[PDB]
Amino acid sequence: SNEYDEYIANHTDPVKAINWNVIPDEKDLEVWDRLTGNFWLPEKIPVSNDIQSWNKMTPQEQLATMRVFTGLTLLDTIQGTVGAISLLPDAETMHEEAVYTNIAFMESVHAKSYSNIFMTLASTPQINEAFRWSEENENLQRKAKIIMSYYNGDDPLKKKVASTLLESFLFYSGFYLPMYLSSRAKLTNTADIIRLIIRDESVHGYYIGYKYQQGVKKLSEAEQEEYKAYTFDLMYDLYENEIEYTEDIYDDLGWTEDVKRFLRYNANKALNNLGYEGLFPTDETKVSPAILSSLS
Amino acid sequence: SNEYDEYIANHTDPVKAINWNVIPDEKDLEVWDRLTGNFWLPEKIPVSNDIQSWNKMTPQEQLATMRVFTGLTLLDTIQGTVGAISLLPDAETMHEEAVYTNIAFMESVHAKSYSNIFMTLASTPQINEAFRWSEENENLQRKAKIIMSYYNGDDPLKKKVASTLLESFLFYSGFYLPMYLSSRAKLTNTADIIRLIIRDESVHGYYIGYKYQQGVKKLSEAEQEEYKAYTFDLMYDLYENEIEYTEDIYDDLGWTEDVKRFLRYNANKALNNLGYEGLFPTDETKVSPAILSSLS
Ligand SMILES: [Mn+3]
Ligand SMILES: [Mn+3]
Ligand SMILES: [Mn+3]
Ligand SMILES: [Mn+3]
Repeated sequence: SNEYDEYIANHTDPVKAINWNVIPDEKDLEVWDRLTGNFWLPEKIPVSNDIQSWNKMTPQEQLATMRVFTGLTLLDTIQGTVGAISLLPDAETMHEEAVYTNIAFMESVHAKSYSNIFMTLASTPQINEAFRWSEENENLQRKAKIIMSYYNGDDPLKKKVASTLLESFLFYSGFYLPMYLSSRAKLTNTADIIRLIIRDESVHGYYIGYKYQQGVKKLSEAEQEEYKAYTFDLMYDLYENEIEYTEDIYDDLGWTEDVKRFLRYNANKALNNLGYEGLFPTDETKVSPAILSSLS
Repeated sequence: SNEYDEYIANHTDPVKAINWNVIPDEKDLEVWDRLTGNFWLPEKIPVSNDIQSWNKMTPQEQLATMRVFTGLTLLDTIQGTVGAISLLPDAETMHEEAVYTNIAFMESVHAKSYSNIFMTLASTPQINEAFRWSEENENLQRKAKIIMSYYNGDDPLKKKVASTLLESFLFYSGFYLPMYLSSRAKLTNTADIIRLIIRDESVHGYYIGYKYQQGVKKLSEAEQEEYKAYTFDLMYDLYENEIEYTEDIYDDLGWTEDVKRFLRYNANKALNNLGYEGLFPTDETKVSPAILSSLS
């Protein structure tokens, strides 16, 4: 008699090894190859060349930078240690599971990258202040716990919706500030780290959104419209919360109206990644041209 | 605004962002830096240069290669999609959680590496035969399910024992075949992939063993003796199962006696990684010098 006897008795199917010689879904390999081929670490960018421009930024500019980036750090802490991991048990293929392990690791790299920027540029009180701020900010804690409630729930398709909205709407909206500052010749090296993150996030939201589309299409037409209604209700909830977050972060700098156009731009893109038309008319999504061009 | 108000009352602590400016355990950063600095993909090695060498191998050498490597594939499929992931919720630091996301990813890299070798060198029936064999082999299924029983249980320390025995004993013992062949100038490019895997496995077993030692030290003497007895019983159980596996894989080739010495060598190292003296006298662990050196 062994402690593992009941486990084995209740698990009679074989444990399987992943076989890359048979690929049920070619997209899994395409995305594996793309994401692994894009591996990077923040140390490859010389953020220390941003010390001059950081020191010339205003107190309001530096405060917004600390808070936006600590919020992003929070999101990718969640996405690497809880979100991507939560998608593994529901994978359609073993190759998709392998892709989620890459995504979890790269989210840790993303999260670390913000500390590399902070440790190079910011003061010790500034860093401590931002982390304590992030733990008490009601809008940031609310968006985090809303997304995590789906990761910790038992509906696989809702986890993929939550993930895609986190990546394509919440995280993408945080790219406003580095892109703005870089188009003004500030924090230009930090923006290069952000572009590496964007190069990953673009693929993450497309791929998990693709998997969501493939899953919901297996359902009845009535069940599909129930998932679409769920998605639109959650999107609008997160958008309203993001409006408040945005006013609080950007009102003093005066960037709020353009960031709100960017929110609507990114909300439509997140819905598109899930196979749905946008919640906003296109002419409400006109973020300034530099921002978009700065993305790449 | 409804679906998650019970979630929040069950989850009242703040969600935290990882902060790499404060490191409670410097080992977490040292291992992060080592493992991420050692990133590799199997396409970096010219395994096609091994085609002539493979073609000159006997049917018995090819069969053993296919079977050993498919069992290693199984182990790292488990380790990357179940094992490392199971350690995250028990982590003492957020930096340790980040490390486990790298380990999970790199176990997927390891697993894929065996397919790269197979797809380059072996025939399609050989590959199919090997994956079906792995699903039905009683010793390979038994060792997998015993380890998984701990990943799926509720005892954090037992997960770390299981993981360290998987890495430092089960996986390491599979390195015999590629090291032997390479010492005989066969499949030498394949052996360079295996050396990259060993460079990672060496760190994984050290680090998770370290975390186990730190955790069991926090316990009373009585509880520490209980975990040590648990560990020795599980090690000898896995050892007996591995003896049978080894006889079946290596008897035809005639390598069995030296592989068994390597089993005891690796059993003692796995126990050392967990803070314990060995189950075998050191003179029972004299694997041939060639193997030890080509390993490294
Ligand atoms: Mn990310
Ligand atoms: Mn992402
Ligand atoms: Mn491995
Ligand atoms: Mn390992």
